[PDB]
Amino acid sequence: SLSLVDASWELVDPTPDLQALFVQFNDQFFWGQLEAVEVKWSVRMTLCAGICSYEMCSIRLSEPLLKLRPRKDLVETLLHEMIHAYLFVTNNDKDREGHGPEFCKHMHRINSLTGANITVYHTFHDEVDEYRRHWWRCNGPCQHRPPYYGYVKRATNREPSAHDYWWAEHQKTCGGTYIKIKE
Ligand SMILES: [Zn+2]
Ligand SMILES: [Zn+2]
Repeated sequence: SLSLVDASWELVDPTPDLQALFVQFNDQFFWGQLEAVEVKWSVRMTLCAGICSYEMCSIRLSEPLLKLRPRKDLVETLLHEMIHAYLFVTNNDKDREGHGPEFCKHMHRINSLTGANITVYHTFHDEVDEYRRHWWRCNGPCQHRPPYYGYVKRATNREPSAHDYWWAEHQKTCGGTYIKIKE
């Protein structure tokens, strides 16, 4: 009934309709509460498959990473990001960890309803991600700025600094602090 899993789940969708999926999912899984959330494709984002940004809440999905993947990857990424958005909109985003019990409650619930496999972790380009595993996010306004949306992801444990050639502009236009979120 709310089941998402059929033969096509495993297959690429030539013509995904992101706005339609968002409207469907808001209705079917989030009690209509994500009406004011903006979801868009990003054509240059490659650092992440999906992100959120918070003022109003915005979701972006990577066209380069998702357009030719099976439709389960678009859907599971979108639902993952919508759970973050829901915790934001409902002022329930106070868990210490990125994906704490509150995230995981919705993940389990929607997986149960749909047969899907939303996860706390990413399920594609395993080797790229495995090595490029040190992640920071700026807690400043560049979070809304494409194509990085505040993220830095490195294969070594070296935090952003003045010896990055992109630093001066960042400090001048944004000025936020990079917070380490993954190792
Ligand atoms: Zn997440
Ligand atoms: Zn910044």
